[PDB]
Amino acid sequence: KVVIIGAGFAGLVAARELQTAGIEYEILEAKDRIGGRAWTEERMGRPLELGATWVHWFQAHTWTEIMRYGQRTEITASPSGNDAHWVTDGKVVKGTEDDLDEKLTAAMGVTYEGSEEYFPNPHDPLWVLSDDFDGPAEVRERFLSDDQTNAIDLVKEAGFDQETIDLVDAFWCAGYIGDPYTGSALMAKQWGALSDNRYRVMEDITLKWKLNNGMRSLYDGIAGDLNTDIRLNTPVAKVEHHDNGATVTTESGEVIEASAVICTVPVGALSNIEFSPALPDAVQSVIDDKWNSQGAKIWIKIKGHHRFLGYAPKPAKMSVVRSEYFMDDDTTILVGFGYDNTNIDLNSIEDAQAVINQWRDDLEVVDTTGHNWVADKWAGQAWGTLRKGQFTQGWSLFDDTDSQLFFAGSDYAYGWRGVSVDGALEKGMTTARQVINSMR
Ligand SMILES: Cc1cc2nc3c(=O)[nH]c(=O)nc-3n(C[C@H](O)[C@H](O)[C@H](O)COP(=O)(O)OP(=O)(O)OC[C@H]3O[C@@H](n4cnc5c(N)ncnc54)[C@H](O)[C@@H]3O)c2cc1C
Repeated sequence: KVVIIGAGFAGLVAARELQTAGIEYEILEAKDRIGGRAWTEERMGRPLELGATWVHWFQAHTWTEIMRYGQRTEITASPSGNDAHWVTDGKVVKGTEDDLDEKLTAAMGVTYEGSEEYFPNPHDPLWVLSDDFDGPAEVRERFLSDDQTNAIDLVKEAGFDQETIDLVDAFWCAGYIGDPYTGSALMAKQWGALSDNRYRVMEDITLKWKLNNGMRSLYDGIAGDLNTDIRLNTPVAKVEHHDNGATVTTESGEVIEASAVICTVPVGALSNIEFSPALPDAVQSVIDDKWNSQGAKIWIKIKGHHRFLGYAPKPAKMSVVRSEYFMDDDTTILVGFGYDNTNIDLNSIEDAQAVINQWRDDLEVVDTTGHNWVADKWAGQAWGTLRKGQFTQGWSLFDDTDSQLFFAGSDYAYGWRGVSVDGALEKGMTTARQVINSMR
């Protein structure tokens, strides 16, 4: 009787949790596929992750699923020791990957500042604003101020030179997958807290280990455990929600009565659903503003075998580009992240060549691909990232729902929020527990 909207990782893991508890459920998915913003598909001659790629054993929820579904040894590190190139004052500088990582590491020290005072338990991000907070008032003041400051201004104010500013600009265009200047620095500080406050750990967690058999090995694994068939091609159009239950109406007009609704539709796509009663004003403000998630991910194929890393600041088409696969026909597939989905066509060879031309004039693009999640009606965003003010008055507001409508998804997680499948698996599971505990 529990209706789960969406067959991404949050909805799939919530269904499995309800199944463990003996609670009847149904998953309604708009697309003709499961996985959501995780999507492994053959393109350009090999399986490519069009969304979600990297994992780590320090991500508890993701790692448990890797172990459950047989993928313990089926991980491979992305290429390292690349020849690095970065754009700073309109010019290309060359160096080793170590040289670049050394500059980023120094900048991260200032970027993380305060994380040890804010996040002693990095899974209690709002402890500073709780009644259990016992530190000095200046820590709470700085915490609130940091929600209104972007991560680049922290580096500027610390006196780093233009080269380092341009490097962190590029870095956070990728990390905020959007304009980093509108973002909340508290997001970066919590990533530090979850990464033992070390840049190398943060990159090991978010940008190193890939699944040989893809995210699909995990999402197909969860779906394979479910005893109730997923209803594909069944978009939800309306959710009526009250203290005792809910009523869901699909696009086709079908009415489904529910004891509770677990809604995993991300903010970028919530406007497709009519909520009755209307969602609270503070939650609607977040939906209207969005998340800071307007960027895009590309896969580019070039001739030859090239160990390449490139960084470029806003407003570049792509801000971080790295070699990922060396193919058997003397080509290299590279991944790229850019701040602005509308400034690049992910499937245009000319735009992909323009990306590579940001750093070199001697590399030739032969193929390119990607899926523009921001222009996907059922997503409307890449991974969720925080605008100024959204660390303290954003993601946590979706819990302030008195009715039997529950919001679950990576974007509302306490831990690796938005950026990681770990957050979807966390919040899908704990939202199922909210439903279970209420019924018990
Ligand atoms: C480009 C990109 C790269 C990423 N890389 C990584 C990475 O390297 N590592 C990592 O850990 N994470 C990564 N992620 C993040 C990861 O993909 C997400 O955190 C996670 O997949 C989100 O899961 P979810 O279940 O919360 O939401 P979703 O996956 O968005 O699931 C929501 C589901 O609801 C469906 N839906 C939407 N509207 C409706 C409707 N009206 N009715 C019915 N169904 C509907 C959608 O089709 C979708 O299937 C990346 C994300 C992106 C966008």
